[PDB]
Amino acid sequence: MILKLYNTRTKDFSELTNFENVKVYACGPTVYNYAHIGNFRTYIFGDLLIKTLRFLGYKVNYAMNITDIGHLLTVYEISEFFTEAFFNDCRKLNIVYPDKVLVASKHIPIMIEVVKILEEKKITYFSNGNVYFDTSCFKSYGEMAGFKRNKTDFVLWFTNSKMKWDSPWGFGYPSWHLECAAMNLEYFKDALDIHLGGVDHIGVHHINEIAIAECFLNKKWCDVFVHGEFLIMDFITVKDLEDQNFSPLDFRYLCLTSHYRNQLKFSLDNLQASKIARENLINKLSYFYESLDPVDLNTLNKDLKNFGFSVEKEYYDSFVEKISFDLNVAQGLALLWEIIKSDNLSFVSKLRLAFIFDEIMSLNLREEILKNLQNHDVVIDENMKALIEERRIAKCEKNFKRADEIRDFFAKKGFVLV
Ligand SMILES: Nc1ncnc2c1ncn2[C@@H]1O[C@H](COP(=O)(O)O)[C@@H](O)[C@H]1O
Ligand SMILES: [Zn+2]
Repeated sequence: MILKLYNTRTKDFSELTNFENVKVYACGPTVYNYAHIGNFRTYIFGDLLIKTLRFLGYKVNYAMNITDIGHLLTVYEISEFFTEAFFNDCRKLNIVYPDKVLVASKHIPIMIEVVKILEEKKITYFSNGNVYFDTSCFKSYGEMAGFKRNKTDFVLWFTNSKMKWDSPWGFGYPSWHLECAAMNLEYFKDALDIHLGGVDHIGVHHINEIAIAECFLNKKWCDVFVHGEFLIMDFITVKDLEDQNFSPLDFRYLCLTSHYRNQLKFSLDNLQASKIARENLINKLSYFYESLDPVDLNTLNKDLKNFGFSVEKEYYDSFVEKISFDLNVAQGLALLWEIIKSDNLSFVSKLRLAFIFDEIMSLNLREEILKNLQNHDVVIDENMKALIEERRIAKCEKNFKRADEIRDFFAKKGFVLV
């Protein structure tokens, strides 16, 4: 199945036919303070996307920059501290770690080498202490969106008389536009496939990257640009959300029930609905899982997408169809709830689909079911009294394999045997 996504460059869905090696760049955070949940809506978006490509069978190499420069103790200690915390918040929200993290301060050579090239193509100029890119040397500029020579000219390199680097234009630092563009060009070379960000990058930052890269390359760069819509509040960090007694994954759930091209109206009340819906999901799945016999239970340890019933495959394909049309994970979730409540599926089938959909949803369902069950009370009914005999016998016949298999059945339901 081919992923179809909404491409801002062309205002229609682009088809993604190249399964062998798709390259994805996402603008990363500023690292001068904790990121807020608005930033994480967008990172959950990148996550949903890479996870969907992978789920659909694409091999993805995904890169993210970290801007650790000087917004517009050691500056490095600070940005190092808020770098670890960002990725710590990421782990709390089950956001896949990029395959490559490109740190602006570690890639100044390529940035300088891209300016050198642009200057030799007569595209640049120096004014008021800065090297500017001259956008009129470039008829196409900004078609994706709609002391300077032109309003929309942009800085490439900042200089000053007194974090700083030497250059052919003097000591200075790059603009954020040149960091994103140059780093892509070094890491992915002439060949980005999908470039992500928030909608606010449409009208300045992304078109600026494009200008840099396509003038450098002297050709088409990066066919697909995908943008996520804003999270709107009446800004909040994850700590704030933990401190008000929410769980990170509650915000995750909330991000899941809304397509990436919609604005998300955030509130405590909608976060609360998400917390309850996520809580019921886990409780319902826990009842299903508690109720299993050894043969059904072993089946979920195994190859999940090896379906035992056509009706599972049906729901799997209905799922694929949904996510493959433009990252519609919200309809995926909707589908899981149809599945949970369904009377044409056994308990074991519902869990299989849960565990498969969770490869995208990333709610820790498996491990949330084990935690939920470890908190109910012990009730030894007959079917349990008998596995123990089966076990006490097997441990006497000295068939420790069977004994350990029984043991490992109780453990997966949260029981220990002493
Ligand atoms: N309220 C918001 N909702 C969704 N994404 C946002 C919001 N604010 C910032 N972003 C995105 O978060 C990423 C980094 O944000 P910043 O570090 O503030 O530049 C960018 O991709 C932004 O477009
Ligand atoms: Zn960027």
